[PDB]
Amino acid sequence: DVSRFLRLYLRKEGYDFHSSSEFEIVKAIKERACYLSINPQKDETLETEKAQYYLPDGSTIEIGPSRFRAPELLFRPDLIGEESEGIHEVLVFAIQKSDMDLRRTLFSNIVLSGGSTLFKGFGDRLLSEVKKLAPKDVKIRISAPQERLYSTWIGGSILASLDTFKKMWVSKKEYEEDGARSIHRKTF
Amino acid sequence: DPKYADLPGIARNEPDVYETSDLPLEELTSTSVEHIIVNPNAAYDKFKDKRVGTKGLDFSDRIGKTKRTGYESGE
Ligand SMILES: Nc1ncnc2c1ncn2[C@@H]1O[C@H](COP(=O)(O)OP(=O)(O)O)[C@@H](O)[C@H]1O
Repeated sequence: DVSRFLRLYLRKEGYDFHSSSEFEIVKAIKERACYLSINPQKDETLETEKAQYYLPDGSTIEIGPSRFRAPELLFRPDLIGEESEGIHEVLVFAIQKSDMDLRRTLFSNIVLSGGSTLFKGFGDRLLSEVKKLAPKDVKIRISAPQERLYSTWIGGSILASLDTFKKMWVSKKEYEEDGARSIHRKTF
Repeated sequence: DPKYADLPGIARNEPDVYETSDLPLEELTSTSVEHIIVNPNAAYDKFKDKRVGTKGLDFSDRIGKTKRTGYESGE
């Protein structure tokens, strides 16, 4: 959705990327030229860098303020016209939906993963957002490793390199005997 | 007129003009659409007294408030 919203912005910037290969070029732009805001109004009232990205064809594209307006969709889905929550609201609600004795420890241990957290200047805005939402003086501590893109894979390798994994999967025979109910029982 | 006598090759009995005999929509009547007759007087009378309040509006890609809905007031 960040890439799709950026594609719409480039249509309004006069570039009309609408093909499929053009869409993956937009993905390359999103991964390379966008960056997150700190205060979108402080940066909205002032003009920016206007990065010059070069297409594989050799063309030249300029992005302007949309380089920070594109990944704003995560923290605010109102831009795309969708009543939902921000990513900060998801994190804060997910904490507050739990118990009370655990809220402080969950605030002190926030682990990111997923490729769409690699935006430059992301976690700092996440701290300002959650700090703006979380209670007073609670220590919010976000750990963001370098291998965020492969955390789910590395962890899959860790759990699959155990004997508990042998005591944890689903037997082929048992699947043939049961079917869907087998996996829905052993889903956790 | 006097170019006949003074010049040798200017002949007469010449038909100056050689000529020939000068010989001498259905898409709006479809059953699919509902053809509507546009009347600017009726539409003008309909939207005659409907104001539009443009007090502090925006349409650009400015993200400061939550949402952005221009044209707030009326009458
Ligand atoms: N350097 C980057 N900056 C911004 N976004 C990135 C970057 N690298 C990857 N991404 C985003 O991460 C996505 C990769 O998705 P990914 O997180 O791998 O899904 P999954 O983690 O479920 O495999 C890419 O589509 C891209 O939009």
